[PDB]
Amino acid sequence: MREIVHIQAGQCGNQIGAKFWEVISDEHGIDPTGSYHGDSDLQLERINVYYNEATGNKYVPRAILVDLEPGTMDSVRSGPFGQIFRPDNFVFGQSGAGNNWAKGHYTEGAELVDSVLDVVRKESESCDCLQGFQLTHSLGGGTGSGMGTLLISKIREEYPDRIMNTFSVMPSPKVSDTVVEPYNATLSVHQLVENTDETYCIDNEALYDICFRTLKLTTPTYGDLNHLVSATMSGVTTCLRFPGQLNADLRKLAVNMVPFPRLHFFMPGFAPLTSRGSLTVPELTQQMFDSKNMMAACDPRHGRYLTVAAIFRGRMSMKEVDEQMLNVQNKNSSYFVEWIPNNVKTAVCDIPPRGLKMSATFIGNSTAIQELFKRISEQFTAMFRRKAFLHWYTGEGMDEMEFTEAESNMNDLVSEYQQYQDATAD
Amino acid sequence: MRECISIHVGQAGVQIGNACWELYCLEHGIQPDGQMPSDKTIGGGDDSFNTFFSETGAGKHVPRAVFVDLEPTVIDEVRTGTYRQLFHPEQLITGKEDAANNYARGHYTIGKEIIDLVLDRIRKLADQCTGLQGFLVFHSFGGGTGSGFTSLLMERLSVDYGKKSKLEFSIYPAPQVSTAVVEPYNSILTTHTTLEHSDCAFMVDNEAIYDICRRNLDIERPTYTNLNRLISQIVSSITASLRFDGALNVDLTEFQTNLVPYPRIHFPLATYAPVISAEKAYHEQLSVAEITNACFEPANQMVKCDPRHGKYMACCLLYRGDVVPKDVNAAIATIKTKRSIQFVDWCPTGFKVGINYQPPTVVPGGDLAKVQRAVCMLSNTTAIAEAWARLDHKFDLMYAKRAFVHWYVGEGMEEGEFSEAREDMAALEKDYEEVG
Amino acid sequence: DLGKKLLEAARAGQDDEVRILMANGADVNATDASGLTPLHLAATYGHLEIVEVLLKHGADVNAIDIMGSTPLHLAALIGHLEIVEVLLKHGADVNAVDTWGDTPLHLAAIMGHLEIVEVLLKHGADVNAQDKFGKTAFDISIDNGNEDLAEILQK
Ligand SMILES: Nc1nc2c(ncn2[C@@H]2O[C@H](COP(=O)(O)OP(=O)(O)OP(=O)(O)O)[C@@H](O)[C@H]2O)c(=O)[nH]1
Ligand SMILES: Nc1nc2c(ncn2[C@@H]2O[C@H](COP(=O)(O)OP(=O)(O)OP(=O)(O)O)[C@@H](O)[C@H]2O)c(=O)[nH]1
Ligand SMILES: CCc1cc(/N=N\c2ccc(C)c(O)c2)cc(CC)c1OC
Ligand SMILES: [Ca+2]
Ligand SMILES: [Mg+2]
Ligand SMILES: [Mg+2]
Repeated sequence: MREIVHIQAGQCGNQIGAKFWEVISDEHGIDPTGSYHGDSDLQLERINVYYNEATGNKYVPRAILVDLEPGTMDSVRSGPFGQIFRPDNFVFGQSGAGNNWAKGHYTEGAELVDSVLDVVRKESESCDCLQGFQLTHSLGGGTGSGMGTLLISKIREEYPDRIMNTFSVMPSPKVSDTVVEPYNATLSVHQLVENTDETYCIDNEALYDICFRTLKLTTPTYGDLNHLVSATMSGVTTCLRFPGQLNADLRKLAVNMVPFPRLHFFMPGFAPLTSRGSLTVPELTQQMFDSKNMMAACDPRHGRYLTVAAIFRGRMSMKEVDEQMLNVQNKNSSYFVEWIPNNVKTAVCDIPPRGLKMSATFIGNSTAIQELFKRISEQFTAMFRRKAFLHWYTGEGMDEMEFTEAESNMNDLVSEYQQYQDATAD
Repeated sequence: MRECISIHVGQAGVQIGNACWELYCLEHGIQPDGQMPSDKTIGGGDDSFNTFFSETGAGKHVPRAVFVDLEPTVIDEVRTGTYRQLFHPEQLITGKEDAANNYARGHYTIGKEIIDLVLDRIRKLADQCTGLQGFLVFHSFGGGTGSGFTSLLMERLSVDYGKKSKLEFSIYPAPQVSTAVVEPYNSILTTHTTLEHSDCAFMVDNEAIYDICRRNLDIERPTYTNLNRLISQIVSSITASLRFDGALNVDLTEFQTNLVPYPRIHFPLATYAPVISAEKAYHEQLSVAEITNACFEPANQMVKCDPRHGKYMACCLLYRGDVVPKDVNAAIATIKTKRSIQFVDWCPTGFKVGINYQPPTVVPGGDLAKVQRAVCMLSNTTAIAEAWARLDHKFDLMYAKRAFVHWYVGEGMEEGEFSEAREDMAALEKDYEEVG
Repeated sequence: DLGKKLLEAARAGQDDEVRILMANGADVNATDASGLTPLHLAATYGHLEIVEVLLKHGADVNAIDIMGSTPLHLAALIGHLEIVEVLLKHGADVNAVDTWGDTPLHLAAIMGHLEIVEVLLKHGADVNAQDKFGKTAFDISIDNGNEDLAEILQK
């Protein structure tokens, strides 16, 4: 368990993927040219997880960049760390998917997928012990959604014993008011249930609400939303990248977080929430569990926690952490399933992220995430009942029954969450 | 002399093994490079410490020890640490991919990739022995390697060494220091599959060691190093009879004779006293009676349980230091007039006593004060069943919902082995209730 | 038969071809197999000019397909605000109910078309209208935690 191969697909996937690499590069001392420029050897012990070390002592992201639209390309390279990526790892088509899952999964994307896997093979063969894969993408579009799930399928076929991990951005009318996004998202969730081991649900509805209502940003931009995504992505990968008491890896996270194969959709949270330019251990702890701090638009107090992983970053009393985490478990013991004993695990890292001296990251497998899938299901159903814009999909070869199967599978997922929400030890 | 081979499996096994062999070397006067001046027989010998150390011709004394892990991080520290020159380099064995807290990976899939190399390296050590008595196996219950690979290893050792004794030092999980939610599963799985292949197993409850470090040693948040140094002092007290002269537990077979009346109920409870903080170097030196009485206080136990709710079937007291036999006998006489100490009606009610007159050793960097006399009591009490019950209950809560079971079924294990292991634990508990 | 051609021209946004077909006598209120009219299809695909021309030449603003969907239902679902306003000015039934019990307000609420929600309310949308599962537009807002929508619905 060492190398993670990173894939970013579509506009959203490449956008939040680029910000991810900017953040962890800073945390690890890698500058935009690939040279190390830090002041601590802890920044380098586990650097091989995300970086290939080239000749010249130059560190290069093990990152593959994919999009059916060439436009996203020039945007990445012109970015701050745009030149740090392996130029050969850009695999970009000519015609976008037009927000059409079917074009991404079956036509445009299928023509380009073989070229993408050629690059995944190369990266994978250059690993000592490949942990698995980490994909960033949105579910509301056509490339990240349609071709992203196609890529997940092919990769699971070639590397069946490796962990598949995704950061999946869910659509919201509050951000992109394009009405086919529930189609694209339901068709993808259908794919993620079967082919991923762990999925971080990053909800644009939650990201907007945080910026708008909590941070008082009157008109959130994608940069505002992505500032919260990059912080969440850095927090949840901290223990893969920094050496701690635990030799954490993707499989150990999946084994202890996923009690049932299909329920692998995690609700991430982060404290403190901050704007792009701007705290005690008990404050950190209560905020971490606060619904206001969740990156999925669901209330955890409307469900039950199956498993929880917390990550504290900064210089702070580990014992104070231990006593706050125990406190939150006993006062609110009704929200943690009693049939999974000791289902909350804590880790503390000494290195905090940029701009903050103390921070806490939350990763919950809560039954409350069914509120997210229900919201998408209701929008899917409202559109599907009136058959709006379906020829765009069947015109690319899909069957109407592919829509009913996806909707049926997503509603089954909801029912499974509700089943374990009401289950008792008795 | 008759050789003993120690085997350390997984992180907990390896790290505790480091602490133990550090202590052993100090106790025997061996330097981190293997040199031992007090040895006059250079090139080999039949001294009592030769049970645990082979001897090269250059004065090098080499542990009869093997360290195994499915990931290299932990063992890599042994290879680059103070004792990088002490052990057989080929007896530090690492894979590249660990068991991911999954018994099935450690036993069926990942573990199968390295098992034959481990056995061939063990046979190498065994071949340098003139009279191998058996093996001491160190491992955690909750880890995927400690649980699954240990069970696979013990199975293969039984077939390849049918006549040799096998002793276990097993780390029983505690939520305070726990790493995985599935540790109850792994603990019951390894216990079921190892029961028939182990002759005597000393469980170490991490919670009990945790509490001792906090209460006795005034350590706010104990680390693994704190726990392991305290555990090593208890292991050393249990294995001292094998490495020194003495009349009690002089070989592995006698451990069963004195502590294990029946094969399946082979889980003795260890109690150690006195545990005193090194910051109190000018403590009142406790008498034999005082340290003997402390072995019946639950606070000094290595497994959390109430021996007053149970019955004793065997009791062995192992003293170290300035201990006069007559004072031991007087202290035992007192104990026998305590009605909280109840023996079963079919065992000799007496106590077995060994005394090593060398004062206990404390490691530099340790948290224990040096003392003039210490004692480790090894008893087989039905109260240890309470620790199995705690594990069985956590197991039952999760298995009732089949939580996490797919992780095991997907790594080469049948779902029925869960119920088979749980029923075996059910039978073990009735075994204890019947003697009680 | 110019009916099918007008249905396709309205769906595709071919304004000039819509004018021609109505000059040659095309049925402005022609229906496809599911009961959708040219006005339904133009309102779904956002063709305002075709919506206005159809309404000025005898289109039934409140025509229903086999599922009870009116043009306003679809414009509110897809989120075509100006078409919503034009349909209302020409007499669209703001509280039309389809076979699922849904009103235009239900659909704009589900899809998060907040400006259209406001317009429908200003024109007498029934906040107490229940769908087949008993939910009003406000229940949908409360159930999905859409605080912005719930605020609008409580004006
Ligand atoms: N948080 C966040 N969401 C984004 C970003 N860019 C796009 N999205 C969301 O992603 C969804 C649309 O998918 P895209 O990624 O833009 O589309 P695509 O994957 O490139 O495929 P095409 O539509 O064919 O271009 C909508 O829900 C957007 O709100 C971004 O930078 N940050
Ligand atoms: N006393 C003590 N317990 C430890 C130590 N290291 C780990 N543990 C305990 O062992 C259990 C975890 O098992 P490990 O030994 O760490 O795992 P492993 O054997 O390497 O197997 P993997 O799953 O492959 O990592 C937990 O209950 C830990 O608290 C240690 O150094 N001392
Ligand atoms: C980098 C991935 C990662 C892996 C971990 N491995 N094991 C865990 C996880 C959860 C629980 C409930 C458990 O018992 C063990 C733990 C953490 C944080 C504690 C982690 O960071 C998100
Ligand atoms: Ca000698
Ligand atoms: Mg795009
Ligand atoms: Mg390990």
